[PDB]
Amino acid sequence: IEDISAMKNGFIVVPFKLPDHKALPASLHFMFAKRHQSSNSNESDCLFLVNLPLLSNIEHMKKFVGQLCGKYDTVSHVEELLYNDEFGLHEVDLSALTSPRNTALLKFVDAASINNCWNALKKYSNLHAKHPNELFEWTYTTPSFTTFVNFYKPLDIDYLKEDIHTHMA
Amino acid sequence: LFKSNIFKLQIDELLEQVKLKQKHVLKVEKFLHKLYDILQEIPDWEEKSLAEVDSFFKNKIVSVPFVDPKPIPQNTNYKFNYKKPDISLIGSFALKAGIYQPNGSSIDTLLTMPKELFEKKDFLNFRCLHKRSVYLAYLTHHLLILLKKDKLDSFLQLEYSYFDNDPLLPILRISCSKDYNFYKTRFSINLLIGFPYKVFEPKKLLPNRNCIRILPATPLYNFSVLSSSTHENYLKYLYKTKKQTESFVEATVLGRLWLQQRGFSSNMSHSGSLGGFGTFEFTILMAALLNGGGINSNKILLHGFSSYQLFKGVIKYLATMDLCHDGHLQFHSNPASKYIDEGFQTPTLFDKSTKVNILTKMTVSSYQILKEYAGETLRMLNNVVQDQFSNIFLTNISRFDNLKYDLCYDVQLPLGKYNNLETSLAATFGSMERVKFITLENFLAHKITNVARYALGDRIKYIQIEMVGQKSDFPITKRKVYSNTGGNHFNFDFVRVKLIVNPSECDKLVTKGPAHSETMSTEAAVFKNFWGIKSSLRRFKDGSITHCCVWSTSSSEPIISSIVNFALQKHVSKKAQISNETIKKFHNFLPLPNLPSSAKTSVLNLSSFFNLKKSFDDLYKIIFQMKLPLSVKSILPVGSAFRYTSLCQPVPFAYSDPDFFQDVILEFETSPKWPDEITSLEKAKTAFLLKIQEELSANSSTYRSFFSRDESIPYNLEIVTLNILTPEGYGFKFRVLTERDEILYLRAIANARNELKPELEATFLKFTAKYLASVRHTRTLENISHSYQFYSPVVRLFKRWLDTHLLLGHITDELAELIAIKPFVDPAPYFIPGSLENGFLKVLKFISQWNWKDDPLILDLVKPEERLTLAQYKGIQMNFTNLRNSDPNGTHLQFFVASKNDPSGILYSSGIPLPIATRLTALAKVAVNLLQTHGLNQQTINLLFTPGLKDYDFVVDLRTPIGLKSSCGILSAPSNFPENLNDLSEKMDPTYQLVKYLNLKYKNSLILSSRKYIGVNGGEKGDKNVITGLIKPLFKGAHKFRVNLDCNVKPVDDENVILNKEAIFHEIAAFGNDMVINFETD
Repeated sequence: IEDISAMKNGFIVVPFKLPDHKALPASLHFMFAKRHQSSNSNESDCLFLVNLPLLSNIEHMKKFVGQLCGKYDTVSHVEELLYNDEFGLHEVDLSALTSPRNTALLKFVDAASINNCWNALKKYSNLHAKHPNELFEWTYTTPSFTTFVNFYKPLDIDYLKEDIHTHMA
Repeated sequence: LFKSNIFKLQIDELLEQVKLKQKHVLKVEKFLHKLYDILQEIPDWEEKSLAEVDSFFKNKIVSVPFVDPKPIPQNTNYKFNYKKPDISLIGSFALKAGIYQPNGSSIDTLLTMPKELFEKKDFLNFRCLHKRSVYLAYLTHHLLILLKKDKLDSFLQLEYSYFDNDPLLPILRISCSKDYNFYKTRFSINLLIGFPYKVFEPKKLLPNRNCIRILPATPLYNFSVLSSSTHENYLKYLYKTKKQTESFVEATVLGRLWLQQRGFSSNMSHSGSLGGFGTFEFTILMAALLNGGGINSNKILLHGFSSYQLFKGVIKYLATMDLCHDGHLQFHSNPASKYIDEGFQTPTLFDKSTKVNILTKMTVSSYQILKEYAGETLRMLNNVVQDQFSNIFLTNISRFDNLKYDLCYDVQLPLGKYNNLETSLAATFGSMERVKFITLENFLAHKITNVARYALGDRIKYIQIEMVGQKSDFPITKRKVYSNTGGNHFNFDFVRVKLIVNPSECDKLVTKGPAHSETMSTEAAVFKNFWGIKSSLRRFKDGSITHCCVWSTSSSEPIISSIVNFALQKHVSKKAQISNETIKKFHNFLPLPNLPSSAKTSVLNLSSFFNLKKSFDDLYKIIFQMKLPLSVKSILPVGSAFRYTSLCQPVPFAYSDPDFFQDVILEFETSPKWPDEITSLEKAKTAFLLKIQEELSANSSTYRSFFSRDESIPYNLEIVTLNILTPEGYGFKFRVLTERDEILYLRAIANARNELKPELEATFLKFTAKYLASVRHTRTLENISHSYQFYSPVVRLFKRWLDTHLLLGHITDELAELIAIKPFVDPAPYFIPGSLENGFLKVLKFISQWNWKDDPLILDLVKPEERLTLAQYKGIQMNFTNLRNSDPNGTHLQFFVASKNDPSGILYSSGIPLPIATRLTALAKVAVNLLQTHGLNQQTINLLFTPGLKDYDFVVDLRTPIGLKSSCGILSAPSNFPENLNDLSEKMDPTYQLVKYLNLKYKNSLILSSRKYIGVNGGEKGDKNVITGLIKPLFKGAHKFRVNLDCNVKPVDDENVILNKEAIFHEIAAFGNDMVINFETD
């Protein structure tokens, strides 16, 4: 359990405690992360992560790096969370053909921040066996009774009409 | 030649399935050698009177089974004795027609009576029948002394019985209980006693002549009198008729196979049952068919023909040549058959040489009921596509009263004793009424069938008053069949009324009658008496005048459910209570729609659905003639309200139901200037609907407007649905269509590689069933329901029985409606579906034995006598055998539901998981097995809508913020929308999109199924649901190090990863945190 901090292919694990629930009875939600290797331009200082947390977004990777910034006395920032298709709505592009699942890409602004945050990532990976109470909990987003019917509500025609006029022009 | 030869291979092998061995007939005929020897020492005693007969038998073991009326010494002048009779063979074993049956049968060992023991006046005053009731107990008195002396009575028993379930001839039965051991053959020996051949005058014993002089015509009393003499001469006809036809016994075996399937045999039908014409009369009709049959004695069946020709032609003669109200059949055993075109208001098969009616055993209630199955079975011999041998006899049609009939009610008959019937029933029952129908089991059997005939009339297809609990056996040391059951002294516990209703007249409120005049006419005299205060003067729509009665409509019972209690109240029994508690609670499982006269709306009342079709037609009326840059050519909806497939009936202003907006697919003119990009395709067609919205916003202020994107297409996120709600309160989801939709889909398949070709093909099926094949099924959905509107009453509730058991989340409504429409186009071997109870019980048994691997679904979208041909339906069979190469057990292709329009089989049933389909059949296996084992009761009737949600690693109980049952149009309401139309979605089902994201992210590790109609499936509040979820089998074992496992898993070691349920339970919990109430974790 706690003795597996570094995998076989090198993926640094992220053990994090789950939040308490009214319908539940220290539960954990496990992620894997390692430095992605590619010669892409905008994918420099980016880490390909495996099995990100529930309802994670760009504010989830800045808050997690924020507690990572307070932990190991480091200073760093995140740029953007790339290709975070948790629902798979961009998993297939049907516009192209007519003309890595459950994984994410957390990109940093610079390699000076990304090397230090990955250095703290292996340091926070050792908290599984050394101090399991020091494992940072995942404050996941919770859908309210208002935003649940927000997909069922009608869209703003001020954004739909002017863009479809731009789609025709 | 393929209709005969493939039937002959299905006939020759099926006769080998029931192949009676010669070993079973060996010890059965050798035990008869011990019966013929022991009877040959049965001596004759002296002649004595009627008074001396009761003196010798009251202190003895044997007792006389005297039928009603018993003999009296004040009217008995003649004598009585026993004699050495001439025993002989008759029936199936004399014509070599017997076969192996598990339930057993009776061997008719006939004993001919001595001719000198009967006087010339033996036919009248029940004289010779008083000899037969005395001599049968006397022969049982002598044989039981002889069989005990041979020590065979340890496993042999003697008791009383009646021949052909007719009480006018007392007889004994010999059997074997668990050298002469016939207990391995299970054949029973019926010690039948018959009189000598025309020992009484056969001309004086015709149907129109009477033998109870104290007269009226005694057709049934002379039937038991005259046919007692024809046991030898008519059997001598079928003895030689077996030698003239090579397949006389083989076709009468298939005649015995077909007649046993529907409850027809040699048992009597005048006593309140179905029967009177079975294996005895069909082999007699096969003798008349192989000796002529025309109207001028021309040929009807051939002598040298095989079993494929003699079996089909006789039942077609039983269907097309009437014998009940239009004509009669003639026969002569002593010379062709020539059908008489005059009827006698009953079945009458004339034996011209023997003067007896061979069809006298069947009443008018049982005569026409076999003819509706005869034309059904003869049509199966006319079909050139489907296999019809299993559809005839190998499928039992007589199992359940709710299966072969539309409704059966328990009307208890607490009639008491016979002398108290002056206050029990309204009818006057004396000796003259009991002259021909002397048995009391038969007297109320046709009377209540005639009293219901004025009650229902043309509202049904037949009449069947069934005597439940009536047997045919009695003890030989007892008098007859006596019982204290049901608080009465009749030969039954009670009676049940069964009929197959025609839906075009079964719920008619205006009970029609004859025309009025200046004086009360004779035709108007009977209808005025039958209704009384219920009969009043009511005019017609076009100006006609007649006496009619208005009935009361209800959402739980039909119009005949009151008249079955009404007509049984007046002239049957004042204390009898008729009730149908099975189909009463069955209609309560459907959604009760919020409209006026909702409880006053019968199941046939479909005016609320077509009234929603008026508003959409008024909605399309502003759309069709409107000028845009591109003109419109097609304005059609493919929604479930116009196809009668919505689970909720269409009520106005109903925002909470999932089938509120009936889907619309519309088309413009043929255009090459459409863009050839998928994102640009829906960008252009929404602009023509934007000006069409701008034409609806300008001068059409009665109808509202809003936009929404339809995410039901995978990988298509540019589509837009136009939501227009009219002033009455009905909304439509309007989507355009052109020739570029299937162009972009098929170009996406061929351009993509071998990796991603499958998902863009299933998403092309999402564009096929919603745009390409949407209107094609919607055209035949409203069309063929005009032959059976009970499919629209059943398939709306069959999904409502499926939505209650967490099955709606994985299957579409079209494949659910085509499942319940299989017993509409192919109702064999049952009757036509005509009720919600008949429609649900037909789907309950058919989905039980629906093996998805061996036999696929090919249902013809054709009305009553458009279907695929023999070459086309065999092409539909080619889709099953090739798909089962790489999907043989139904794990990748289970439900192959095909028709004439979509013979691929996987239109609405592709991409669904196999494990939910395994429980979909298991919920069809356990629900139908509970009906036959524990009976059918309202404890079990609502239990089919009661799911336990077991075998669950996940079970989530939740409750929504606003109960939306009244908002969806369900009357346990909807009157207007808000000022802004965006706030109308605040009263929708929040678990619909909460479970939509559940199957979206966690598909590879969780199997998410849930309810989409929370308003009817919530109980009182209309917002409660439950979701059953199971883990995958591949993610149940340890999975090695990979990237694309797509499973929310944790670390189990340095080498393997496993899906930890702790984060898996919280992931669906942290999403629905506001709906978080309960979650079961195992």
